[PDB]
Amino acid sequence: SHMMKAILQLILEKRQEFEKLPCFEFVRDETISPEERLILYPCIAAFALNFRDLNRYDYRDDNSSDYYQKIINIHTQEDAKHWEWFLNDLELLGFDKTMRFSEALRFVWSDDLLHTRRLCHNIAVLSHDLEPVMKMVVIEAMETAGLVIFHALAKPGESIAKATRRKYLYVADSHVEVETGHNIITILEQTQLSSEQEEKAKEIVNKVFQWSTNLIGEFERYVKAHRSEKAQPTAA
Amino acid sequence: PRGSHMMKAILQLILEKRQEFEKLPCFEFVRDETISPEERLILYPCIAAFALNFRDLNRYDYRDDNSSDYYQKIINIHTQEDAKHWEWFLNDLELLGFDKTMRFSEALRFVWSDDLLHTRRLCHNIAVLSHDLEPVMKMVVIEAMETAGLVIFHALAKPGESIAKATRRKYLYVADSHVEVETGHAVGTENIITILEQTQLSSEQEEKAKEIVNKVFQWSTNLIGEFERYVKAHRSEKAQPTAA
Ligand SMILES: N[C@@H](Cc1c[nH]c2c(Br)cc(Br)cc12)C(=O)O
Ligand SMILES: N[C@@H](Cc1c[nH]c2c(Br)cc(Br)cc12)C(=O)O
Ligand SMILES: [Fe+3]
Ligand SMILES: [Fe+3]
Ligand SMILES: [Fe+3]
Ligand SMILES: [Fe+3]
Ligand SMILES: [Fe+3]
Repeated sequence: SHMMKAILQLILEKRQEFEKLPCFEFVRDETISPEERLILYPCIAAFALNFRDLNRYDYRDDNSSDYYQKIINIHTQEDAKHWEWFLNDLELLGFDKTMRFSEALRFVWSDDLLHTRRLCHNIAVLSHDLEPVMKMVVIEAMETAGLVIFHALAKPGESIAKATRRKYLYVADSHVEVETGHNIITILEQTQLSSEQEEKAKEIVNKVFQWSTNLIGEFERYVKAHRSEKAQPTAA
Repeated sequence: PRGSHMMKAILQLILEKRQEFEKLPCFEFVRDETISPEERLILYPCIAAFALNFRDLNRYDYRDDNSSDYYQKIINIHTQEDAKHWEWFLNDLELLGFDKTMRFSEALRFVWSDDLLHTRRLCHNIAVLSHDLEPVMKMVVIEAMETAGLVIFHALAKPGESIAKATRRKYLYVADSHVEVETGHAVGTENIITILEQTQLSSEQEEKAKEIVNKVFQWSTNLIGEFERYVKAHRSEKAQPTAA
């Protein structure tokens, strides 16, 4: 059992199962119009800005002298910028519609977006008392699940971007390329964990992908319940 | 000291923090009847970053319907009442003229504004603090949170009831009825403070209880500071209630 080969293999095993979820088969289906495949886009509003705060305030610790924490801090500086990309594509896709303040509040805190809204909350609770090397396991599992989601979402996104000649930033290949280079993974490959640390790392990987699966399930149920609320992008 | 005396100190510490919390300048502003009540409730939209997070805190973080600990069952009952008040907030939001029409992204940018950081993360910090606590320690979190909340809504009810009387409208969040519900407890349930009064704490429990009380009131103080800075930065965005 060399080093953290078992933990990294567990992440790869969870990733292959996560990739086969029915919501991703729907998003990758080029026989369906990309505007209908991005019906789930407004659901990300309950996550994208919570993810910003997760990287700003929960992962990050600008006062610590730990070298592993400083590498985490640099990693969070990049991920904390992507919320503006979400709001950019929100307007481009025609989902930045006008509404009452309370209607926006009821949408974000809707019971149908519970798992989406509480994903970053659960991650922060899990990672509050972890040592920096254990925080990296949380981040690495989170980055792996996110790359799966945006590798699929970029397919209808780039189709709309090309057809409308607009520059998309969130559901786009440029977002995927930044996430692909997400070094934390090099430290994990060279880190030896104790028996207690390895058991905790397995729990981390299981919880992250279980919570991510719950979020994807909410995305699929939203598409079924809002099958007519397709994206409405404009051409340039 | 004695286990009953170590707990007595914690409950006295909550009262000591409450007396200091009551003297914050934001509360002197809200209680000043020489200032228009519409201007004293300028801070009301700031509560949008808290009220619905507080609902989820009571729904999912405090509550645990699978445990057989009777203290946990009393916590669950207590959270069922507090988890209903978010609808009162949205009720008064519309009455005060703060439920304005806007872009979806503009509502998102408001809730996650950096000027509402401490307001938005208060329930988050409470949930992180209360995740691994035993039920009796969770009651200390709840009791401190309820004490700080009562201070805030005792003050907010003064301009709220003035507007309710002048406009003949039924307010539910910034109203005396909200304060009375928080002061009273559910029928047939045992008071949380009474259970705490009869609880003997260990030396380790007293150390955690002091940290809990200090953190809850410090985070509440940070939220109030954001409310005061918001009023100064948005002095013209007064409430606009309508009459009957
Ligand atoms: N690239 C994502 C980060 C991310 C990381 N993990 C994610 C999961 Br699981 C679901 C969703 Br929706 C997003 C993510 C972002 O910038 O918001
Ligand atoms: N009675 C409040 C609960 C509450 C409890 N503690 C609070 C603090 Br500290 C700040 C604010 Br704003 C609200 C609260 C409510 O129903 O939302
Ligand atoms: Fe990203
Ligand atoms: Fe990333
Ligand atoms: Fe309340
Ligand atoms: Fe209460
Ligand atoms: Fe109470």
